[PDB]
Amino acid sequence: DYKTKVPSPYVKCCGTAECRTQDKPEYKCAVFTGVYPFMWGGAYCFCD
Amino acid sequence: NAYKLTRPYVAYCADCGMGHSCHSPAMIENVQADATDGTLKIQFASQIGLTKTDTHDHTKIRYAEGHDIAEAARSTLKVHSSSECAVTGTMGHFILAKCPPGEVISVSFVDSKNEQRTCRIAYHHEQRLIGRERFTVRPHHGIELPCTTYQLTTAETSEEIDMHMPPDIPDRTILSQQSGNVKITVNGRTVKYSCSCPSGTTTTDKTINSCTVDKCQAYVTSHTKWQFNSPFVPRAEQAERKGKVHIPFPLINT
Amino acid sequence: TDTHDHTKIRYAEGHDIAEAARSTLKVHSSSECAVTGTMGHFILAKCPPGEVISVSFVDSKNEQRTCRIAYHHEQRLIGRERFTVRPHHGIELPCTTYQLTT
Amino acid sequence: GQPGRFGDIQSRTLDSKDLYANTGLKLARPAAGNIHVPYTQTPSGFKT
Repeated sequence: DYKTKVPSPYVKCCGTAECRTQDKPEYKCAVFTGVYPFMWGGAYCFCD
Repeated sequence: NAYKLTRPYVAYCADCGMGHSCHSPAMIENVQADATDGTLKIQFASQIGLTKTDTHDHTKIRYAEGHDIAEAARSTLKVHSSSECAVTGTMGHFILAKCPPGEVISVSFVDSKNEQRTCRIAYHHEQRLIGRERFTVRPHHGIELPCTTYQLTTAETSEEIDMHMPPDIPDRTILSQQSGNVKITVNGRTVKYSCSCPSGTTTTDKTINSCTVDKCQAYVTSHTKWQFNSPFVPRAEQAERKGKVHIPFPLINT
Repeated sequence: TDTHDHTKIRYAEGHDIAEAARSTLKVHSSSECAVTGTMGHFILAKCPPGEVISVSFVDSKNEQRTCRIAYHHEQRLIGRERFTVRPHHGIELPCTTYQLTT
Repeated sequence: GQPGRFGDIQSRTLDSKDLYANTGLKLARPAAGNIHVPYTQTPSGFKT
């Protein structure tokens, strides 16, 4: 039997991205534009 | 013995008990049940067992609220699957139970000022039918067979979980106007913030002039203790830093 | 007789008026099920399936008052599936629910 | 091993370092105004 892992996604705001590849079986990275989260205390950051 | 570096924390949940989307200090994930006697080890976001800051105890649990640390009593810890089901000995981040079949598993207790904290997720199981029959409780004569079950010890045989350092938290109870100029009202912890209308100002209540509350943004850091590597909170600076601590309750054959 | 309150209920006995505490108000359908905010002559609940619904509390001198009637329901299956508790991603649909106003 | 049936995760002698895994991971768009990580997968092949 197997098990998955989803280690803690990354946000940085008003600055875009780039993820890097690495050796491990079935690694898939993605990149999504136009996200505006809203965490517990208030709105997270404002570079909307 | 190594829990003097972590904290309870809060996160998102599926439901609240009413049919909405609260935030609550008790949510569940990873209810794995790979034993054969039919008991399940569910993983729990708050901490039990340990009292306030550091000594060992068997009565007070430790949970979180806002920015600080609270406590409550272990004797009102309840779970439900479709009827009641009892708990059989616990410590750490984990509880483990013996429950009749159904479709949900819910874990709750009583917080400080006499309110309730619920969470309900979805899970499905049955009795696994060891032997060639279907019973519920063990009778008082017959054959013995091989089965596999959980220990109730503390020392561990090298399997662990990840650990990480917490990210920044914003707040808007700090902010206020002064009929005009802007003032950050600190209550005694280090705050570095921003407005564009911003530097490290530890333990100093300052006031910077000439703006509205539409343009200034605050953040509080928590650089002392650690926190779980969970997928419901944001991460860190983009480098890959972590740590480790162990998980109790190994397996044996009986 | 007359003031507003969130703690004491009002019941009757013989010819006079008594009181008891709201924190021992229980209902049962086939397991326990919680109450979600009440006033007036009415209570309203979220309960798993079964065949009876029972409402009880504790009166003055530490006794119990029960009643059991017959009623039948299920989960009504909005969508195309059968769950019990709402998960943490997916589509939103139209539904209809109760207010908690006055 | 096509996904779902027997032989979905392989390995030779049981220590470590080599796998084979094709379960069809895809990444989805997160919700409007939350923080989570969505996730989609054909369910496991051993415990079916």
